[PDB]
Amino acid sequence: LRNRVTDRYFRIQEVLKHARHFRGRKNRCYRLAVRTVIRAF
Amino acid sequence: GLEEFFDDPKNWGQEKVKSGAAWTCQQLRNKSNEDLHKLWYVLLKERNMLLTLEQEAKRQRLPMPSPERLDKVVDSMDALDKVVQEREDALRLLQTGQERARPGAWRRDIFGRIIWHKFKQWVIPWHLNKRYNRKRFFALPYVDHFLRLEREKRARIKARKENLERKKAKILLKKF
Amino acid sequence: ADRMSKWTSKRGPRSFRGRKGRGAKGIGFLTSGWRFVQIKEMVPEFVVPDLTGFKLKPYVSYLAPESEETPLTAAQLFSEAVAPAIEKDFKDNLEKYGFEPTQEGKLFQLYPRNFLR
Amino acid sequence: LPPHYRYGMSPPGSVADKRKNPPWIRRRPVVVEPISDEDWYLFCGDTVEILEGKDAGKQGKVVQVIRQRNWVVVGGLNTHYRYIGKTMDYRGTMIPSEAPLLHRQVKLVDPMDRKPTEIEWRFTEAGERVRVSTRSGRIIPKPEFPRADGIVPETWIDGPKDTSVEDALERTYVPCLKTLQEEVMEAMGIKETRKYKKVYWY
Amino acid sequence: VKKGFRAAFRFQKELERQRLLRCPPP
Amino acid sequence: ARNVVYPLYRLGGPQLRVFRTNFFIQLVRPGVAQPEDTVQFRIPMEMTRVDLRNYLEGIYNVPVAAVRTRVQHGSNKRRDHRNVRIKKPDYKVAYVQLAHGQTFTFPDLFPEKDESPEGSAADDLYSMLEEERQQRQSSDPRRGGVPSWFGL
Amino acid sequence: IGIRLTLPPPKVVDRWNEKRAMFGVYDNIGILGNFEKHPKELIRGPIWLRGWKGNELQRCIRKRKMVGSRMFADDLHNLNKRIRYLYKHFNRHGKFR
Amino acid sequence: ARGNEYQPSNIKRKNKHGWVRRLSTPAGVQVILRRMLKGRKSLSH
Amino acid sequence: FKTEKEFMQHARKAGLVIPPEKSDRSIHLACTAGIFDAYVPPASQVSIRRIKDYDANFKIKDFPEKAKDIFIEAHLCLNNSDHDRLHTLVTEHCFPDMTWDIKYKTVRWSFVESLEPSHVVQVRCNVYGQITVRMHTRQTLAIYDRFGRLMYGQEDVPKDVLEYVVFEKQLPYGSWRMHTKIVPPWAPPKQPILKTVMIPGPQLKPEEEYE
Amino acid sequence: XXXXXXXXXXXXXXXXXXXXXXXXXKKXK
RNA sequence: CCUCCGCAUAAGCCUGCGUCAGCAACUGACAAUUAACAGCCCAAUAUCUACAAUCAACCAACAAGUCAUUAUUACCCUCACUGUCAACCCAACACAGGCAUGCUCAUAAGGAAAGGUUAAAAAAAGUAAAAGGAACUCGGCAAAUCUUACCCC
RNA sequence: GCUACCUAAGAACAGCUAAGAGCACACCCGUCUAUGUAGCAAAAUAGUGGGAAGAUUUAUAGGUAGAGGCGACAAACCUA
RNA sequence: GCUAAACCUAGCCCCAAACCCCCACCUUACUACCAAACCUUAGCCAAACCAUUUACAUAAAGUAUAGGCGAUA
Ligand SMILES: [Mg+2]
Ligand SMILES: [Mg+2]
Ligand SMILES: [Mg+2]
Ligand SMILES: [Mg+2]
Ligand SMILES: [Mg+2]
Ligand SMILES: [Mg+2]
Ligand SMILES: [Mg+2]
Ligand SMILES: [Mg+2]
Ligand SMILES: [Mg+2]
Ligand SMILES: [Mg+2]
Ligand SMILES: [Mg+2]
Ligand SMILES: [Mg+2]
Ligand SMILES: [Mg+2]
Ligand SMILES: [Mg+2]
Ligand SMILES: [Mg+2]
Ligand SMILES: [Mg+2]
Ligand SMILES: [Mg+2]
Repeated sequence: LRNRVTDRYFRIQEVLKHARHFRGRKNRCYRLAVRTVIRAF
Repeated sequence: GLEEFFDDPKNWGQEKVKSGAAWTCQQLRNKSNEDLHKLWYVLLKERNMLLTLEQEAKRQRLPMPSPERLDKVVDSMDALDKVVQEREDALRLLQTGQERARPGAWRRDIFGRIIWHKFKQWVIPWHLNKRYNRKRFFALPYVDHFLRLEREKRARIKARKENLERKKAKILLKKF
Repeated sequence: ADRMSKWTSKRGPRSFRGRKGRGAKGIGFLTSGWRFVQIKEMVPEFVVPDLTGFKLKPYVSYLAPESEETPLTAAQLFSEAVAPAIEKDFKDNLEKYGFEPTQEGKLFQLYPRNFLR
Repeated sequence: LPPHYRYGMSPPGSVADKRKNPPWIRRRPVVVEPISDEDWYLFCGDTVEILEGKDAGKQGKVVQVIRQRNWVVVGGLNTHYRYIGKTMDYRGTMIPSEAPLLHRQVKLVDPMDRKPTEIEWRFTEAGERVRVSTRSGRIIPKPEFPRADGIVPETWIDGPKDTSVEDALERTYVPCLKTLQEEVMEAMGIKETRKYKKVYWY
Repeated sequence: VKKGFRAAFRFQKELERQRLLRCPPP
Repeated sequence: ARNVVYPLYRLGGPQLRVFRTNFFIQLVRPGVAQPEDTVQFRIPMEMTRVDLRNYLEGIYNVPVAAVRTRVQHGSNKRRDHRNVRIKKPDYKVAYVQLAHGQTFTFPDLFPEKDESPEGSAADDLYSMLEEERQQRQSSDPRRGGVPSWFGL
Repeated sequence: IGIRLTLPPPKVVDRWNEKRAMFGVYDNIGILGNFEKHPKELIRGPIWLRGWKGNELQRCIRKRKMVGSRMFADDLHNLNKRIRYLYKHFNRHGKFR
Repeated sequence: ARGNEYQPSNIKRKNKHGWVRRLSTPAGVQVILRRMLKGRKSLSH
Repeated sequence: FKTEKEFMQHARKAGLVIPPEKSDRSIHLACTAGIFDAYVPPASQVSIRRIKDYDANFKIKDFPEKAKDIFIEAHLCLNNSDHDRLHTLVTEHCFPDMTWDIKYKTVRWSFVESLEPSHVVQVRCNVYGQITVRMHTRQTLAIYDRFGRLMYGQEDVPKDVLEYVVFEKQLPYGSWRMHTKIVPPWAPPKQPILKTVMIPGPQLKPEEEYE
Repeated sequence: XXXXXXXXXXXXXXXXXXXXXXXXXKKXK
């Protein structure tokens, strides 16, 4: 793979920091947390 | 007698046996052929003694008293089997000029690869040897694809190894 | 169904285990009624020499000198064994000096090897 | 020993080495600099002088050389401390174990200077290849390591299964055109009147 | 081992911030 | 001899002779109970029982009266980290019966403990490791963890 | 969590390497050397694409016609399959006609 | 009912996929040549 | 197990043969296991001349002012846990005896000035010299815990202590380092500890009875 | 007077199998 | 208390519950099955061989059957080799499956259905039942008893 | 090496009544029912059954191979 | 604070240059030894089905030509 993504931890953490006060699995798992952060926004 | 299969009773259970050196090949060329024949059976009986002890060592769960003198008997037995062959291989050059003791021919089996065919002894000549004539020593035309594919496998293997040597040899001038 | 194991004399039915043996060389032949006739001359007799009065122990003491290894060739053998008889019989039919021209009449033939080991 | 094996202090057949290098370890190889055979100049027994690290400037003597990693282990020096002898309720006793030193980390020492130098394998009419220092044109010898095995060469008395030197040199060889099969069969005293019959070879 | 410097430099400075949220200095 | 090509025998030819024997031998201890005349050897695979009869009448001058051989299957059920089998080799076993009513027992090679006791002062090193077994200086229970180095 | 906990070993880079310091020399060998050579007789690579640029179907068709006679047999069969694939892709498939 | 289609025999295993039968036809010598080009440990039964 | 001997026996039962392997290199030692002749506290003139050939400059009448300074400056390596400096001032036989029990606890040893000028009692003798020196000093000692509550002794009051301090030199770069510390049997018992101790009784199985 | 002991190792293997689907119902309708 | 198992051979498998060591046969080291049984046979060339078997004798068959030499020539050595283990194979398993033959045809051999409890429902396997007796149900299916008669194909 | 058929040379079939005969074992098959349904099992188990001196069943080796084989036609069977 | 996480070098790819390689073993391979090879590729696919047909240095040139004169060659 010529160039792959190294910055992906910091893209997860822009969406997970807005979800830190949620309930259940929507604060930890990014795929559920991105749909709730959008809906919260 | 059977006591020649073990060493002296003053040597059972010592864990160090003072032994001499193994014979090197230069000392054995100065001995004659009746005098190397008897040195074989002295070295044969000293080998058979050590092979019992190495088995009784494993059986008694114990380490050997000295396993380094079985290195000195194998390396002196083959040194005797080298000097007999060096006179057999030289006497054949003077008498017949052949470089090998067993006859043989370069042949090419069914798979197309070139092999050395070591000859065997028979009582009937080869054209009425029923089993020998089934063993066929030529390659038909359908083999030439696999000869080219085997050739390109070794050419890939060699082009992999020679290229990997230069890739390690420029790393040497990066650390040093 | 197991192929990486060696195909050995233990591994077939009854009639496979009779034919295939170990590497043990044949000693005679079989005849009618499965009677084995052991041939006395196919069995190898060891010519063992007598080792009394023999002053060559199996090791070498470490007080020995070191030499260099010069192996025996067909020139060194000739320069020792057959060359000096030539100079004693040139300065005065090669079968006189030691040529054995053809060897279908020998017991111990050097090509092909008649003899054991 | 596998390819890309990792040499260390314990020799590669040992009990401690089998634990460290089992036949499934695949670690990154160390990159040594390729010194040829004639370019190595430190042997078991040379009095060498450390430069880098602890024992700075102190001269010691080489007791082992692991040439497969360009390694010289200087006697008593460049040491750390470890314990030996385990029972489950013991406290400890130190032994000063030695750590190895690279060949760029040690220098040879003249007999008439006690001082560091380098080595260039100069050519003399007295010796075919020998250590001559770079600061003084002096033959440095190759010192005596004890022996490769246990020998103690000059002090060696032989047991009952060793040939004397008078018998391992006794040239009884008579160069002749006879086989050992043929030479024994006149000396072992056998008659073989039967003649061999021609077999084929194919 | 993905190559590159900049994400490893960001992550090194964002672990130092976590070292101060766990071990803040006097 | 093994791994050599034997000459062929035709009717009325000479006698076959080994001069320098290839196959070496080892005499083992019986692991089950045998009679007092039965010696047990470890033959190699390429040796017959007529060959073993001549090996001991010839090289060792032994009155052998009967030989019985069997081939022992060495095990092929033990594996590595690559899950490749490791073959313990086959070996042939002899059973020599000694003539004249001779009797053989296997000797006690390595007699269990010989001199007086086990070990001391092996090298300077073992006396460096044995005299702290005399001088461990174990703790007093009335001290309770306090180090016994300081004179206070 | 694939991000490295230590920062990687440093990249030293020799800007005055012999390759970099003399990069570009004789790129203008034609226009001020009386046109005895072209600048494409400096390019060093595979014999089929010296002084020649093309897409992957033009490249494999040209590599086959120039060097296919001495190509390895399992490597040639991949080339004829690749030309037969890139023919079908470039001539039959796509958004634009 | 099913599953034990394999009923082992050595006179059947050797007569069908043995080295002698693999060489007995030119269609099956290219079997053996395909096994050495892959690098197989065992080219026949 | 319990001994090095039982491992050689549990190997012989289990069948793990460990063969002795030769090495040219051995373990290079620079002390001894113990005292040479344990001087018993309440005629060694050749040994002083067995020092001067391997040392070439050795005056005893200046020595226990130097040997006292190894003593108190190897002991300040305990207050700070400088394990680097203690190896140059104390020997490898003595080093585990004065650092193993003090691990994970803070010592507060301190030297207030002596009572008598320290002197030698006996001197003895690859070759190891040994100088048994008597110091009669006054030291202060407080050992703490991991948690740093006081576990031994006051930190202020200096007590008077009698020491027999054996020294050692390897006879080229070697120096004199403390080798051991012979506690005599007629000596008084030390300071009693802070906590109180239960010494446990014999653990009876159901088939033993306590008499 | 503190040291190391004898040696140790490990062991592991894994395999799978395959199947089908059959003997269902609810015909023509 | 079970026993429809068992013990051998064959085929298959290939050291796979022997010694020492390390729910509550695996690894390392050592050891072993020994030929008389069973495999592994045959010097040529001619010419030989109508009449089964079945207790083979009567009686009866049709489907017409497993069993053999002689002549002249050549021949002198002799007991080698190989299988011999196990709680085992084929079914991905330490699988309620499959698997030829000889004997034992109830054992002289081989084994253990219950980890401990409690004594619900539903469910599975069984045994008993008042009075009735196919009223059940598509159908006497199942179980319980032993039987008639008549069709279609 | 399953199976469909064939070839060579083998094997097996108690007891009872009296011949592709009847009762009935071993053996071969798989009628009906229940359990099972990621099961003991990728077709089993328990009972109940059909045949069991024959167009029988069966071990061993050989044969026929996919535009084909083989088939007491079920468009069956030819390694789930 | 468990499980884990981290890693950098085994090796590889592409090119250039150069044309590369004791014993037993076709019988049941790994078994010491007895009376004869040559012979058109088809098809997918494309033609929107399919039935003739459908590719297997530079420049002249996608030119002349070929073609259910069409896909295309
Ligand atoms: Mg046998
Ligand atoms: Mg079958
Ligand atoms: Mg299954
Ligand atoms: Mg019983
Ligand atoms: Mg139970
Ligand atoms: Mg229960
Ligand atoms: Mg209920
Ligand atoms: Mg009722
Ligand atoms: Mg009704
Ligand atoms: Mg109703
Ligand atoms: Mg019913
Ligand atoms: Mg009937
Ligand atoms: Mg049905
Ligand atoms: Mg019936
Ligand atoms: Mg129909
Ligand atoms: Mg139909
Ligand atoms: Mg189309």
